[PDB]
Amino acid sequence: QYAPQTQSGRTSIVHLFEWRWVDIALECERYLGPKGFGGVQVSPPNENIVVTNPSRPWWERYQPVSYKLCTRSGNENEFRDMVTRCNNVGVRIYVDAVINHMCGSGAAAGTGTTCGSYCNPGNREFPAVPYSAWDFNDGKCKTASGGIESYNDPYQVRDCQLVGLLDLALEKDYVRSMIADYLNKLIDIGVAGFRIDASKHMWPGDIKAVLDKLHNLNTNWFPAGSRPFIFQEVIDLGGEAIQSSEYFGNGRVTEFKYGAKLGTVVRKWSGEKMSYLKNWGEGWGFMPSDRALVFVDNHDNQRGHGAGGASILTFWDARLYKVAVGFMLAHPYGFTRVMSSYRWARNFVNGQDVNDWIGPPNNNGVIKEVTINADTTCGNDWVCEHRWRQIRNMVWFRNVVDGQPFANWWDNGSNQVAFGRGNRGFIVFNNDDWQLSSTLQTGLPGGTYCDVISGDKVGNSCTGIKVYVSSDGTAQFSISNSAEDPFIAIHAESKL
Ligand SMILES: OC[C@H]1O[C@@H]2O[C@H]3[C@H](O)[C@@H](O)[C@@H](O[C@H]4[C@H](O)[C@@H](O)[C@@H](O[C@H]5[C@H](O)[C@@H](O)[C@@H](O[C@H]6[C@H](O)[C@@H](O)[C@@H](O[C@H]7[C@H](O)[C@@H](O)[C@@H](O[C@H]1[C@H](O)[C@H]2O)O[C@@H]7CO)O[C@@H]6CO)O[C@@H]5CO)O[C@@H]4CO)O[C@@H]3CO
Ligand SMILES: OC[C@H]1O[C@@H]2O[C@H]3[C@H](O)[C@@H](O)[C@@H](O[C@H]4[C@H](O)[C@@H](O)[C@@H](O[C@H]5[C@H](O)[C@@H](O)[C@@H](O[C@H]6[C@H](O)[C@@H](O)[C@@H](O[C@H]7[C@H](O)[C@@H](O)[C@@H](O[C@H]1[C@H](O)[C@H]2O)O[C@@H]7CO)O[C@@H]6CO)O[C@@H]5CO)O[C@@H]4CO)O[C@@H]3CO
Ligand SMILES: OC[C@H]1O[C@@H]2O[C@H]3[C@H](O)[C@@H](O)[C@@H](O[C@H]4[C@H](O)[C@@H](O)[C@@H](O[C@H]5[C@H](O)[C@@H](O)[C@@H](O[C@H]6[C@H](O)[C@@H](O)[C@@H](O[C@H]7[C@H](O)[C@@H](O)[C@@H](O[C@H]1[C@H](O)[C@H]2O)O[C@@H]7CO)O[C@@H]6CO)O[C@@H]5CO)O[C@@H]4CO)O[C@@H]3CO
Ligand SMILES: [Ca+2]
Ligand SMILES: [Cl-]
Repeated sequence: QYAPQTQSGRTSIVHLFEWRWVDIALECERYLGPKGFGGVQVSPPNENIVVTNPSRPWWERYQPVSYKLCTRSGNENEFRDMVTRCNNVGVRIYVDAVINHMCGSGAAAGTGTTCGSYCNPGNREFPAVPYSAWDFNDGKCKTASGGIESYNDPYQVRDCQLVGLLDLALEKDYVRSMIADYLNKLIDIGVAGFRIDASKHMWPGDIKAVLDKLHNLNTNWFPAGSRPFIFQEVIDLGGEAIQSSEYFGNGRVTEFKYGAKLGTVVRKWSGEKMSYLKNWGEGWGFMPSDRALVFVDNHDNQRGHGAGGASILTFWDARLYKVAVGFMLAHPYGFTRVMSSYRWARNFVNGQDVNDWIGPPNNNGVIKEVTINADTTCGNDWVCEHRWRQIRNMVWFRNVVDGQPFANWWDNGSNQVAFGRGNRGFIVFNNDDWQLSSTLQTGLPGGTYCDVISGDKVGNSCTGIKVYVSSDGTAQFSISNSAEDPFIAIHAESKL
């Protein structure tokens, strides 16, 4: 449940948010496999309701109507093809499992659904599963509105409707079994694990009873007896009634404190500074490393009013975002997920983006293909952060240094910091408003190394900055505060 089941030596996954299955299959072969990525988190592959007010938002995909594999990302054949092809080049697929609820209680009855299934939300009828009224928690929720009125009461949080979504009676074996049958179909197809959506809104015990029904992973790609990787979405920034430790028995948990705090530090808000990161990880009150799934932003909080609020760093804030993603990927804490986004027209009204609903790039509702430019960037308003040099090389950095201890920390008492990973990697940051120019101990063997932030090692040369390390492990690092990327990283595989 805790082991990611990636190929040996691969240490991150990427959220290819709202990508079509055919484009993910191609990306696995032409890019993710060759560049050392461990796997992909995909958008929910099961049938959802069609929302027309507003027009096809991203979040319609968190409103299930059946477990048929039929969505705007593609159909069941295309999903299978993607899983097979990705696994065949060593890139695992992790599914976003939406299991707490079905669609909105206020939605109209009919067949406005991604595969044409019928449903009647008002009467709690979902004949394509099938579910009926007694498979929901309406009788169990004690609030007058039927919704969550206080997050201080763990019963309401779990038994009542999250933003009006019909809440499944997860205590019942019939419901646990219908969900297990869906997840087991995906496992047998070749999926490696699951994100469990909205885990805060289910009882840890109910989740566990579903997980105990799951198959071992498919032996065409995994060793016999392998269990699916499980990571649960629980938002707990501390001082809440529900704690992320309640879920540790089932698998890993999203550590949302990580991006919220790192965002604040890198922006230098609330008196925070990078020198405080010396004891990052458990030292900051975070969950144990072997239970954590970490990330700078996710698909919800990149829109600026989720967990972390305005502190969250995203691709819109590109320069600081790269700094935060770089720090994350170099630091040993947690298992890392990299975000991959699309661009939308932000429209702020009272510090609130009123266009935060906008769905992926589309022609009249049909998701646009991911086009690849000659310079390796993406077209059609797909951002492709995972293709940015600074991000892809730090993904490789994490592979190269896997297993090596945190070492050789240095700071200037303010916002210049450095550290290494054993004798295989070293990274240096300048987030201060003045020049960094210092000779630091790197822990690496003497030689000339390419900086993998400003360039690449190509043949026997570097395309960006070169760092000469003395026989005693020291090197000079010079970084201006006006550098495009105010950080440098070198590792064992970037040595000439
Ligand atoms: O009246 C025009 C409208 O008619 C039809 O909408 C149906 C819809 O198909 C039904 O399912 C139902 O809608 C329910 C929702 O199911 C329920 O969730 C809730 O909706 C709230 C929304 O969730 C929330 O986003 C907000 O909606 C805003 C919306 O974001 C704006 O974009 C704007 O919506 C306009 C649409 O963009 C436009 O296409 C058209 O919509 C048609 C729709 O295509 C058709 O299927 O006009 C609307 C209105 O300008 O404004 C809305 C409203 O502020 O808030 C809503 C409401 O709380 O509740 C609704 C109502 O039951 O019923 C409608 C028919 O009323
Ligand atoms: O496909 C959905 C569902 O649709 C229909 O259910 C209707 C039904 O037509 C109506 O008669 C009425 O329900 C009746 C029952 O007919 C009657 O038996 C009794 O309910 C009791 C049951 O005898 C008892 O077993 C229990 O039902 C369990 C059931 O054993 C579980 O399997 C699970 O039910 C699921 C079914 O397995 C599944 O096939 C389908 O059911 C059809 C059904 O065939 C069809 O007639 O879905 C349901 C869940 O979606 O859980 C239930 C709940 O425990 O419940 C009681 C024992 O106290 O009396 C009711 C009168 O309400 O209305 C339903 C619509 O809800
Ligand atoms: O149609 C359903 C729903 O779909 C979409 O919800 C998205 C949303 O865009 C994401 O931001 C996220 O929602 C998070 C919240 O960020 C998080 O805070 C929490 O939700 C709590 C709210 O923070 C809190 O304010 C309160 O919500 C009230 C809410 O103020 C009321 O307006 C009412 O909700 C209605 C919405 O106004 C209406 O638009 C629609 O909901 C959409 C939503 O617009 C859309 O973005 O219908 C509901 C009808 O009730 O009531 C609730 C009180 O229940 O408390 C909630 C907790 O209930 O958690 C959510 C979940 O992640 O993700 C969802 C997609 O799931
Ligand atoms: Ca629930
Ligand atoms: Cl998440």
